[PDB]
Amino acid sequence: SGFRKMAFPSGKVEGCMVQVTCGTTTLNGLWLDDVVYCPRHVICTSEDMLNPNYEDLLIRKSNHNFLVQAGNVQLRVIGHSMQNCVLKLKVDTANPKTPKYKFVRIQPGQTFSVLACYNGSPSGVYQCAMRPNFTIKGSFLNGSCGSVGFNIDYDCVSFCYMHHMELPTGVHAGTDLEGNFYGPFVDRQTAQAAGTDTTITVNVLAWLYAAVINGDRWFLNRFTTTLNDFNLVAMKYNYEPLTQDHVDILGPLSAQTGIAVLDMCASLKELLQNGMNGRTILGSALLEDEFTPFDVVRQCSGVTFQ
Amino acid sequence: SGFRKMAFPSGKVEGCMVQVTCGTTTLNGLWLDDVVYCPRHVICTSEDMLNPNYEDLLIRKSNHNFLVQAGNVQLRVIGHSMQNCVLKLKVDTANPKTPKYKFVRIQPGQTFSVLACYNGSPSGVYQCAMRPNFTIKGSFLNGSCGSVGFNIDYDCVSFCYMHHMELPTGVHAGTDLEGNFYGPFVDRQTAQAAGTDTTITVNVLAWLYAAVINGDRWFLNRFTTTLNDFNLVAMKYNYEPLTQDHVDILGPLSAQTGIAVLDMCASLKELLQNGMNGRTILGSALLEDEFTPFDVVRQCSGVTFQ
Ligand SMILES: *C(=N)[C@H](C[C@@H]1CCNC1=O)NC(=O)[C@H](CC1CCCCC1)NC(=O)[C@@H](NC(=O)OCc1ccccc1)[C@@H](C)OC(C)(C)C
Ligand SMILES: *C(=N)[C@H](C[C@@H]1CCNC1=O)NC(=O)[C@H](CC1CCCCC1)NC(=O)[C@@H](NC(=O)OCc1ccccc1)[C@@H](C)OC(C)(C)C
Repeated sequence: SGFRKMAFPSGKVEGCMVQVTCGTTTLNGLWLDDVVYCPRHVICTSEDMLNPNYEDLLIRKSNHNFLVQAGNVQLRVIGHSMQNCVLKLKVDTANPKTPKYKFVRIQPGQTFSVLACYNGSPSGVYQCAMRPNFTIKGSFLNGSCGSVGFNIDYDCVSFCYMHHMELPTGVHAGTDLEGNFYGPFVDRQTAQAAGTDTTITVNVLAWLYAAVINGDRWFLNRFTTTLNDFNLVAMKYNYEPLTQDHVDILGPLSAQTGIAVLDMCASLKELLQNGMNGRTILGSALLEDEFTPFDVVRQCSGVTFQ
Repeated sequence: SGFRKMAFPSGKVEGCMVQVTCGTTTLNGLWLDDVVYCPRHVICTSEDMLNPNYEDLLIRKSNHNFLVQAGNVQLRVIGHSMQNCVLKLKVDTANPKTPKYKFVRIQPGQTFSVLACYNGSPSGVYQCAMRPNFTIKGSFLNGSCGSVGFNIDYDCVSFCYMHHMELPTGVHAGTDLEGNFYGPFVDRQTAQAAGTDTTITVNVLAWLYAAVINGDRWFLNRFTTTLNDFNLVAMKYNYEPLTQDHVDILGPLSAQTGIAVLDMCASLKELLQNGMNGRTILGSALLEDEFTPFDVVRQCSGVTFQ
């Protein structure tokens, strides 16, 4: 028993991190087979950031302008290309530590582990969710760009996030590994802001199921609710609407605990209406929304990875 | 910016995990050089657990009774010995992925990352503290024994914890890597209980410094307090006493923020007296005590590891 913010083991990704240096800018890159992926604003200078035209900027670069360091080893760039907001540097050496991997673009609400890096060197790993406003509440300092977010399924690494920028409220924006930003953000230093966020309802419900699996039942009640009446209360508290698809996904957790999904909804409704009244759930005094139904089942049942 | 429960990258430890099978019992072991470390209750059977005499039990075992699996590879045991509550299986092959490492026994209050494993396969990584009552609030299911807790300093892995048992309140007990339990617990299935826990004062203060580094100042006040008067209020709220050593350790964080340690204490005093009044600190509605002063500096300044 117990329940923790659990990240995936990071070793398969650690063996892919490298340093990419161009001009006066150093950041991280991801080395898979003979290609190194990194944010295209590495080719920007301190005066290009305002409204850069990356196509102009890139046609002006030579291969030898890109300095790629993998440990104590320099890789030579033999080609480059831009795909949306990511730069792809072809190098003459295939990374022998390349895991099995996919690139996937995730939906708001899904979670992933972030391996935070500086100068191609991993610093720490933590669990994140893509927020409904397509930011992530990360932990990132200067030089962290090019750090990736990821999931693992058995032996396959599904990369879903590369870090690009911090927004004025201290939250973070980035792209999938094909260079498409999550959300309306763009990689130029112009006024942008996160947009109003909401709480991921389906995830709060899964975490309440986790609490029941772990012995916390104080928040349950005998009541039930309809989906309509639940969603009417959720809107008032700035919660994402719950759909029938969400209900269906919460099926396995419902059947294992014996608490119908709509009954757990009735319970969350009273938690929103009455607060927690100085009590905690799974060590939290807040309703936690960064565990998906899959995260709960994974941790409360013990799925491993090779 | 941002602040997260950050674990160390786990790859150096992933390459050391193996499966150890003896009779009807499977658990995890730690393979460093030509030795595999694992909990000695692997040699117990379902009827030995009540009051086992491990010396009796072990002299009755042969090397070929221990089945050690490293991936798709069986290792042959060529010797065994018991050191306190850990079993050391000498195998004929040195682990080529052995990182630089130390074994260290930590003090209550120190934090570490846990790589949770089943059947020698890593499942997830998360950050823990050793609680003042020498338990850890882990996340552990059947088969998780032999999972280790660890810190990393540049390139060196300091192993500090191996998992052995869960206690009736759902918290966890284990040993250092030389087999000495943290706390008064023993590895026999007899009535044991955690003992009264306290909040790690020095860590709460460090986390309040983290919040100031990240832009939260709403909890500060103009007041100050003496150490004596602070400790008188801490005892009342079941907080560990703060010593001058603690004050000294909080020096760097004091100097970087410009908030004297005793002023931050005055702030924590009013937080304990008045609660947080529906506000949050670093996304938490509770006073968080599982970050050390070192954790804060590491994450708010970006220390990496090779
Ligand atoms: C990458 N290594 C770096 C990571 C940042 C640094 C601190 N935390 C992080 O996550 N990324 C940047 O520093 C990045 C440089 C790029 C961004 C794209 C365009 C080319 C330069 N800059 C930022 O993240 C800045 N954010 C930003 O410009 O957002 C748009 C904006 C501009 C003006 C006013 C409001 C919003 C950060 C560093 O700047 C602030 C917002 C002050 C943190
Ligand atoms: C290892 N793989 C396993 C990990 C546990 C399982 C669930 N979560 C975990 O962390 N360890 C055990 O299952 C372990 C077996 C050993 C323990 C030492 C002696 C030889 C057998 N057992 C336990 O962790 C049990 N705890 C326990 O016995 O504590 C002492 C006790 C005994 C009776 C009454 C109160 C306290 C667990 C599995 O049992 C309970 C407490 C019911 C969870």
